[PDB]
Amino acid sequence: TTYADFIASGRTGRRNAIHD
Amino acid sequence: VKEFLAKAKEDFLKKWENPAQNTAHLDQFERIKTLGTGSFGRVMLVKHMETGNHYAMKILDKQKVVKLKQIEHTLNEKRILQAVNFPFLVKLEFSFKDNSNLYMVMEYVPGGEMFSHLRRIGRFSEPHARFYAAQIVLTFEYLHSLDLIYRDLKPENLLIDQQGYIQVTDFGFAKRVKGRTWTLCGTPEYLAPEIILSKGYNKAVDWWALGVLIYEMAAGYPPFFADQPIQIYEKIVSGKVRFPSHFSSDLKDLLRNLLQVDLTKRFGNLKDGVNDIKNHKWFATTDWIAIYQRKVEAPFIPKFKGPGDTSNFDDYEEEEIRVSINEKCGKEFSEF
Ligand SMILES: Cc1n[nH]c2ccc(-c3cncc(OC[C@@H](N)Cc4c[nH]c5ccccc45)c3)cc12
Repeated sequence: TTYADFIASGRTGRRNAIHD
Repeated sequence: VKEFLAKAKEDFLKKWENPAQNTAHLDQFERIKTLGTGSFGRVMLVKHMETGNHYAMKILDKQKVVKLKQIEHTLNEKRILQAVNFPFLVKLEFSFKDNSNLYMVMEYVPGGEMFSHLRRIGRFSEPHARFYAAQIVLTFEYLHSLDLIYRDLKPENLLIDQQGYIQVTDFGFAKRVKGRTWTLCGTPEYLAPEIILSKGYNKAVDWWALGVLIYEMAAGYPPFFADQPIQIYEKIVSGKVRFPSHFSSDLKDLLRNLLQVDLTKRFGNLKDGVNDIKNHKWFATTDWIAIYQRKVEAPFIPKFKGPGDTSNFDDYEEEEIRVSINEKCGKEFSEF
């Protein structure tokens, strides 16, 4: 399930901002 | 509205044209605990000794702001926050600086980040989400009415106060701009097709980020995610989006127009702008004046064990603040 792939993905923590 | 913004625009312009500086000192606050760190600064729970108040102090390492080429951005944030005034924007009580740092002392919102409750709860019911979106929608009309673009909407930057309403934090990318802008900034999952494509963009990017917010809030996950940013950018510009089965018809429609790759067909950036959003079906039950007035029943109130409590914030390694004997970046941060 998409929910599961998200939970198993390395992107569930606080996401850092980017610019450079 | 047009009446409200009018007055609002005039008070902002006065502060904008006359920003206040050096309204406090480090020695007037009691450093108590780190609540968030990052690239060039960290936020600390602080206590004002004269009033006995608690505040969130944002401390910027000047040399770090410079090596990351964020000088103008930092000046933008402070200049903008000392002049804006809305109920869903955290207040900038004091701002000052010393030999090594920049400081922005603001109201402490013990409720914690929307992110934490969201991740912990999994996903919000549509009503509960609409209650939050509405707040973002109004706040975006305010900011935009003033020519400000926010550029960093995302659960991580949304705190929940006692009354259960949103408080937007971090104006590190807020910029006052009439016209196109080209700075690549934001957070991957929330980037607009325009930004990723480096094609000059405008306020329409905040509205796209809103679409991403509403969806994550209501799906438990982002509409575009993968372990690597590039992967994510491929989904973002693809012009394809899938929605859970529980998503209401209206929510899919409101979202189909929010996450519109073609910014000349994206809700918010049309001839009616905001209204195309506020007058949408999914929002048909929203009482905007009520929401702006906080008279609406909150979907959930955060549990706070009192002032100075931080049990709604994760812990973080501490570090002693250090101010060199010499001024580090005088001219660059002169106006701060
Ligand atoms: C907990 C809290 N109460 N009131 C406020 C106001 C503002 C913040 C806040 C603002 N910006 C970023 C935040 O957390 C994430 C990190 N990126 C911390 C950070 C430290 N220095 C800078 C400088 C520029 C952007 C971000 C940061 C929390 C938090 C709180």
